[PDB]
Amino acid sequence: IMAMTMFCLYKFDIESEQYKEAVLTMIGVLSESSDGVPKLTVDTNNDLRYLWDYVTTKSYISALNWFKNEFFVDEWNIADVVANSDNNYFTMASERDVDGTFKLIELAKASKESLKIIPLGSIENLNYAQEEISKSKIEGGWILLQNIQMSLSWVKTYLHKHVEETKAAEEHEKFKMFMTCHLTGDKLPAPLLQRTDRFVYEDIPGILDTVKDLWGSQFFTGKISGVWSVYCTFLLSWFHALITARTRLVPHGFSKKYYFNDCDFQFASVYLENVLATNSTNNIPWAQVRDHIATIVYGGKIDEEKDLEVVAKLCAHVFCGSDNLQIVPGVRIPQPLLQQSEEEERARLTAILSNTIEPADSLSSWLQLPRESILNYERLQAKEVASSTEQLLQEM
Amino acid sequence: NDDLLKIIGSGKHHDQVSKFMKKMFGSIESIIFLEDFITGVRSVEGEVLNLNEKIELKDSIQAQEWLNILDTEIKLSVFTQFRDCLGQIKDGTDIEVVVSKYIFQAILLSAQVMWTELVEKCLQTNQFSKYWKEVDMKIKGLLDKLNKSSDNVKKKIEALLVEYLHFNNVIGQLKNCSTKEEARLLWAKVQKFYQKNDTLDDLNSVFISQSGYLLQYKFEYIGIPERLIYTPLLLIGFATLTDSLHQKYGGCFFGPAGTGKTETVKAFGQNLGRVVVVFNCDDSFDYQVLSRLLVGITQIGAWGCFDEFNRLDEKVLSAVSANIQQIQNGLQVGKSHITLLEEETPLSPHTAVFITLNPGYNGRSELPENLKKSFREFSMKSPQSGTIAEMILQIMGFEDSKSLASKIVHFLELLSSKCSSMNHYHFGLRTLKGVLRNCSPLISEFGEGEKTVVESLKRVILPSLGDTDELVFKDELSKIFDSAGTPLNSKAIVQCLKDAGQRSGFSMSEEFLKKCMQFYYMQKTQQALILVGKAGCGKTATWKTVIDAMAIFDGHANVVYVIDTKVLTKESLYGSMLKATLEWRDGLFTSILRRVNDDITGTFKNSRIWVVFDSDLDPEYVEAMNSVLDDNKILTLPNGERLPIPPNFRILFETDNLDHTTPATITRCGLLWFSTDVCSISSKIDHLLNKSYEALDNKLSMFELDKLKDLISDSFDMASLTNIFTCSNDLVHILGVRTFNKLETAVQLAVHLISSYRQWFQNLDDKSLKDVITLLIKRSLLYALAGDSTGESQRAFIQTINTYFGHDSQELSDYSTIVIANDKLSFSSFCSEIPSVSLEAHEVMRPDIVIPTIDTIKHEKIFYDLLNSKRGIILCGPPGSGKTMIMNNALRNSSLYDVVGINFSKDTTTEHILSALHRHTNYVTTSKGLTLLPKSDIKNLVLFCDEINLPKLDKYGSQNVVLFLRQLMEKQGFWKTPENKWVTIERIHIVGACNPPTDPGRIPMSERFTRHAAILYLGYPSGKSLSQIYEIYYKAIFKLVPEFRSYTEPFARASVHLYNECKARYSTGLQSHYLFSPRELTRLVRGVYTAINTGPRQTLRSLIRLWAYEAWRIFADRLVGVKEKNSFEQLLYETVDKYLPNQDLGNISSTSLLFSGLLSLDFKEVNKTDLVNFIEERFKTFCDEELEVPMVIHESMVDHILRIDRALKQVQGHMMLIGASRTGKTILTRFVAWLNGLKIVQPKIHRHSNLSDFDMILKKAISDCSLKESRTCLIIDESNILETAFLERMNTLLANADIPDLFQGEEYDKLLNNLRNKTRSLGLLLDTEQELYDWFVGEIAKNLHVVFTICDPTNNKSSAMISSPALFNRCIINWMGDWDTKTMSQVANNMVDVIPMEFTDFTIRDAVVNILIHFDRNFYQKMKVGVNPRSPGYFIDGLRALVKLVTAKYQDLQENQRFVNVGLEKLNESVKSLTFEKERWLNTTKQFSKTSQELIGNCIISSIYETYFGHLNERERADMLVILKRLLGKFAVKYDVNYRFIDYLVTLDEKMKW
Ligand SMILES: Nc1ncnc2c1ncn2[C@@H]1O[C@H](COP(=O)(O)OP(=O)(O)OP(=O)(O)O)[C@@H](O)[C@H]1O
Ligand SMILES: [Mg+2]
Repeated sequence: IMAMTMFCLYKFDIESEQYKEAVLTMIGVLSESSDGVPKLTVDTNNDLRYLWDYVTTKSYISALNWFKNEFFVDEWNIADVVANSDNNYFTMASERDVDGTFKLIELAKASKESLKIIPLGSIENLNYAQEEISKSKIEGGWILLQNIQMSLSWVKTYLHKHVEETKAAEEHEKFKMFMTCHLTGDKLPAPLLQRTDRFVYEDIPGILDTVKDLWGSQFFTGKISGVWSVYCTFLLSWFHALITARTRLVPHGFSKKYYFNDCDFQFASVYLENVLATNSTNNIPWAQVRDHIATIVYGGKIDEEKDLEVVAKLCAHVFCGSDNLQIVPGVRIPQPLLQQSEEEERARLTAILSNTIEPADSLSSWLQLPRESILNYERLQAKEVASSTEQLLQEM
Repeated sequence: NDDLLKIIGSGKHHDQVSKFMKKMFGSIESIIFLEDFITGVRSVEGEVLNLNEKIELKDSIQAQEWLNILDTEIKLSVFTQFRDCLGQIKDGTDIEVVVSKYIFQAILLSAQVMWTELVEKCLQTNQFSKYWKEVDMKIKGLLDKLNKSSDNVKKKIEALLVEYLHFNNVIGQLKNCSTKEEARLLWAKVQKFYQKNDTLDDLNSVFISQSGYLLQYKFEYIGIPERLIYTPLLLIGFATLTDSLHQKYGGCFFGPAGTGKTETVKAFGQNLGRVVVVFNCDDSFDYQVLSRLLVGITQIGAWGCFDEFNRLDEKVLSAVSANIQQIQNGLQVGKSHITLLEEETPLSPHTAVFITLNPGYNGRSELPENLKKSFREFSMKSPQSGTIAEMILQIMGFEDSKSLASKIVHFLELLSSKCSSMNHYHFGLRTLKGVLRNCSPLISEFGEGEKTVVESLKRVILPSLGDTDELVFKDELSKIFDSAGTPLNSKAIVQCLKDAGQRSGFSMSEEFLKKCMQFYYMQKTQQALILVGKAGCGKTATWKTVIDAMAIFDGHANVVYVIDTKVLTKESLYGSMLKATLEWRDGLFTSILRRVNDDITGTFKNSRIWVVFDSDLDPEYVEAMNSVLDDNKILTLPNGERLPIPPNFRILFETDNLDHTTPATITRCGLLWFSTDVCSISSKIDHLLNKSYEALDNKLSMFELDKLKDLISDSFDMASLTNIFTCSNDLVHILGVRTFNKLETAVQLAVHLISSYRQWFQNLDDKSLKDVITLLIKRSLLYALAGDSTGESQRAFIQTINTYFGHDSQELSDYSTIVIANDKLSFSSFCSEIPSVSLEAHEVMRPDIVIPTIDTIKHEKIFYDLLNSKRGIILCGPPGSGKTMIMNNALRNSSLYDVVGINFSKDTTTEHILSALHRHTNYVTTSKGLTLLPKSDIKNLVLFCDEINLPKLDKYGSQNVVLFLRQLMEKQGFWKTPENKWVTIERIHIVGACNPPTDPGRIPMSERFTRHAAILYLGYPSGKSLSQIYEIYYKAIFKLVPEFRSYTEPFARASVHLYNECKARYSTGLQSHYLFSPRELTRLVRGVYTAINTGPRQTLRSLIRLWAYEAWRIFADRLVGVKEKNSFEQLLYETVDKYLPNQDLGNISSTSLLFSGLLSLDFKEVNKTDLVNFIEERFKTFCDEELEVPMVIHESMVDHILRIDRALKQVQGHMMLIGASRTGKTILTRFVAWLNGLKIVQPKIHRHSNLSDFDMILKKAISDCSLKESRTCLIIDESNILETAFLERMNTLLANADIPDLFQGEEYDKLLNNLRNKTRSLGLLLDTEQELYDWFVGEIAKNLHVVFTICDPTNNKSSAMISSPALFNRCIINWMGDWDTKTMSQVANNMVDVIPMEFTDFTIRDAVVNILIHFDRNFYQKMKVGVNPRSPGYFIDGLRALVKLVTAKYQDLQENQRFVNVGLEKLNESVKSLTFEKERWLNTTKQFSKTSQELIGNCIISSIYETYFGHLNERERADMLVILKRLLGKFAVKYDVNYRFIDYLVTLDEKMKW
């Protein structure tokens, strides 16, 4: 929105009047205000002639990013921003789908180390927290305050005064405090917010990448279950990464934004350990595995009947499957071999991830929803950016 | 603490602990002893549990010690009763045997364990059918046992039935499975109750499996609770709860209210032998108590449910939510001890927290963030009904329960898709539970077959359907299932219904029989009945007919109580409690029940009691009775009690709409929708006639009666009238009422008009007789259909009547009348004869003066005729149309009726009506009607309710004051608000005037009230009658100037011309207050008289100017701006030239004609020079004597002083001044009031002022005006009106001249006493109570004078002032909205009168003032937006800044010029080498003249910065400065080009300090 706006804020004063109505009749096409073909002159404008080519090719995401490239700016990486920034405080909000907690780990590792993750949980965590805060500034270590919004009542009393009083934090050793927020969620005090630097973690992982990230930790748990189980834990890895991928695509996709957690995976895997623990190793237990995953574990938060069918139809494909599953078009998962090596099978199932590379059309090929729905969605988020910019121009 | 102390204290007794157990256990109510020994405990349900070991007690034993043993033994005792029982059933024992000896909790668990065991093996063998019948038989066996059982064990069987149905249902489902895998899937979803045949610790022996997860049954007593029917949905909820608990997480379900989320958590507990503690959150619930209970739950290891957690207050919610985290975080980790409420308390791992989340207006609620990773949220949904339906059918006596449940649901579901979407239609399960509930008595009549279901569908669903949907029901009912041909109770009721209606007057039509049948069948089943329909549908007729037919058929009498629901308050009706003394008095609804319940002294047992609510029904009132509408059938008091209602006592609701009521309220009651009127137009008439004839029998001989009823029948036939009523619709009706309800108006009139001429029907010609009849009937028919019509339409309809009636029959004329002789019986038809009026000068304005017109007589006759009928009248029409006078003069004349005037305001109460009646009415306690309320004198009384469409309506939208009148009109008696008894009003009439409700201020009236009124729309007259009427007005006042008696007509024609033109030129399209009527004319004519009656003998040039003055004050003072104001100047000129052609007139503008009685003893035109000087000498005096404030007396102000003066002189003097701000409107008012010798009262309001404060301010000012003869002038500013009511009080003080409320009850009696004292002191005793009050009010009207000062009429609160009718009509609106350029210059000049200045280029003073005006004109023109709300203020303060700044700068310029002159004398004394440069210092000396040139214009800029700039932007200031500098450039004033506001007024010492 700020791209398209600032582009028109510059070029309307700088370029021709014929330029003005041409680009505006284009921004009108991206929005549902109007549809037209702009005024066309041989060699008259070439950058503008290149833009309409994006809009006429029904390619929406491309035409929206056009205005970003036209700024000719290095779009600053949270690291660069932090490095430039000259304050010991930062609040980075983000959507509930992701958390930049793990981005901060690699940000600290690559420069200055000193990573300290601090959950604000109960009295103990806030109480330990306030102790680790006063000591880290003297030490100069980095600190993170995970999900403050929940512990907020405390913020207005202890943190609001504490951060305000600490003008000696400038005097104190190189130290940097970070706080994670959620944009959809409890509203932070404005005065504390204005004092502290702000970032939005907008970095969304691909399906395959999230599968690899789910499966990655799973080896840390040890070994307590069958070799066969690791196959079901692999199945769930794909499943969870497939519904999370669907969560963002709405309305086309899911009816509302639903949030699914690492808690949802945990409650699902717990049920899986339990079904394999209470049944024989025969594959056929599969029937009530789907029902319980699709209606209690994940279908719990779902309230709309439309969407409850979608979670079920995902379980239909991810869980029931004899000999070959074929989660995605390219990748087939075969059921455990007779050799029954549990160490081999981990490595085999990791290898199947390393073999595949996520296609261009992933959201339509992998999430079995149609291509025409994805375009419908691309069109709508285009319309939202284009609208809000026109609104902004006329307001000033 | 307090309860606990009672237990430690009550130890001696022991038995007194049983009270407190109910709390600390939840299941049990009281404990059983053998005194030394505890034999057992009994539950809140009534079930008796006996322990294994009776616990021994001694006196010196502690409660804590003995009770702790009981908790342990109570659980053990349940295991014992469980194993004992389980073992029995295992040994092939019929369940009917077991029930009689084992507690429910035990038997339930035993069933579950054996069931589970028996089905577990049955999955392997697939022997389902063998086990199924087996189970099915136990079900039937239990059912028949129940019918013959003791109420206590009746609970136990029913509770078990819920379970056995579950058993068989699951087995049947299992029989049906395609394969064995299918069966193992279904079985996994179910709650399977296992026992360990392995092990010790028996309390821990029973466990429960579901979805693979296990959960140990704790052995707590549950008693015998109401067990929820098992649904798939219920199991899924159980399954989510078990899935959360298994992983040590909290259970949480969100969803819409009525989805049973807490009931689930209660049940999920029970299934596992746990009594869940439910916290109803935010029912004004303390945090301190909850914090205690949370510690107890973590110690005792119980389950807590937060019932509607969402509803907590943010401070509480934070605190609670944080605590809950401790518990759930303690569990997930498993910490042995956790800290909460800042103390170390231990945590049982059996503990769980459950949260139910009702949705807000915004959405389905959420858990606080911290709780999100501690709980598991789930979505409760209403149960798909089919499953509930089947079980319910199973319990009653099934037949085929599966087919009915599928079929009923399909049909209900089908109706929903196939009927119209109508508001009150509910085809939700609530509805099928109701069909099913209604089914049980029905089964008794017929069968446990579909046919009984079919009938119950049409018993419930059909009475609420409307004609289109009524077939859809019938079409799809037969489409889904066909049952039978013939109905029971078909003949017997029907002849009892026909016989009741023949007696009542009614006609048994298709529909009237139908809705009578629908009703009869419903009272049977339903105890609360609703009747919904249009006003005049037939409801009162339906129920009054059916109820009457039941006393014929049963032999049971009825006792009906018809109460208007919304006339009385919730406190007047249910029971009102007083906050401090807590004194409880009965009410109305509750007090009539105490006759039946508390003391059935006479016969109530064999009687049927019906309490009818005739008024509109709303949530607040039904919610206060919802418990009677519930399955409870008991009344719950606000404080003190529950009163149970018998089966005789039925509550009916007749109303016109439902919009307000909740779907929950409908579905508890039986709803009877009246799609259309029960009865035919004709049939209505028929009944109406006969109803009218019965009244006459009491006052007319049978011979007379027999003959007159014969006449009516042969004169009017239905065939003719049918077209007449049809044509009635093709007509524009003011105050619209439907044809059908207008009928009573015809027949009641018609019969009275014929009973009028009864004597002349003895000897008159039989052909001629018919002509008298037909004429009357054609007349009465006209006003009843077209009376509320334009009359332009009446005339048109008159021909329409004539058309459709027989051609030969006496035709109707506009003014057609029947006439008989003064001294001899005669007969002839003549119309329009008028008595001729001559009135003296003094008579001219009087609240009771009528100059009769062809039309005044026409209306006054019809108006009087309707009252003879005694039908209520609504005179609807424009303001000044004469609706009040026509009503008043027709009755001020006759001996029969006596009028009583009530004015209604936006918020008037039903008590004000009563208090106004009490003044002219006397209650008599005659045993004939019990209490009655006739008039205080023998002959008939008429309430005149003026502005009847003014009182406002409940937020629901229901005006009670109107419903009260409706009560009086229809019921003829009302219920006493405090004393609670029926008083039947005798011989009292209701008449009302209202404005068209298309007019602003006006409220739409309920058809249920206007149905009992005859409506006559009276409009404005002619423009040629108006000319004629005011001729007679001028004729009367020109008795005082007989030399111009020939001038009355062109004055009357001119006045009317001026009126017609003002009304045309200045409309409500330009300004809202531009509203003219013949009241203006009357204002003008009287305004003219008062000038004459107190003026010098008059020349023709005088009188036209006298007339012109009043013309200005009446028509043009209200005019805004100048384009319109000048338009009137030209109009006034145009009118005199057209009607009074003279060359003797002068300047007719208001500024040039100034008339006053301040200078002369006689009201005369005064000299401008003579007046200004007179004001000047009196203002100094007023300035000296009163508050010291100096001002400039200017041309506008003199004109305005006279305007206020005239206002404050007239009997009723109300002027509202519209002056922007600082115009001086408040100061002039104080002045002119002081000249007139008025006490100036100004309400001392403030932010923390109550209505009571203002009430006091008002009351005093009123009491002083009458009982002290004070003569006060009340100045009310727009700021003083803090609420709606404050302005309403001001209205009551102008529409009437008293505020009723201030003096009521005892304070009425004290006023009344004091009134008699002063009246006699003055020397007049007044015969009656009415004679007294009218002195009081009249005294106020002439001594209290209200002036309003509103600044921005654009403001919505100040708009409401001008809007208010009371204020608009009785105030003189006056406009001062802006200072004109001339008045600005006048004021500017006198402020810069002080002359520091010296000669400049070009006048110097003249230039300065012209700049400031041109700056103020440019400031508001550039900066301010919006249309002319704001005016000269900064201008005054900008001039005041300049004066202070020039004086400060010129005295400092002359001070520095004196500092260089003193240095000039000192250097000349000395004269060496450098000092002659110092002498040269004439550059500075030369410089001074240039410095002084610019200081006047520099002060201009500095003053403008201080005043105009303070609130302007960086750029806004700079830009105005340029416009100021270029204004300084046009005018020959010099300014500094390099000028800086900071450096010019800030000093470096101060700039540093800041
Ligand atoms: N069968 C009938 N024959 C003749 N007239 C009838 C018949 N039924 C009803 N009426 C007329 O209609 C009127 C019915 O009164 P009712 O109070 O039922 O109307 P309503 O719809 O309840 O009005 P509201 O809603 O304002 O109470 C009666 O006065 C009567 O004149
Ligand atoms: Mg009625």
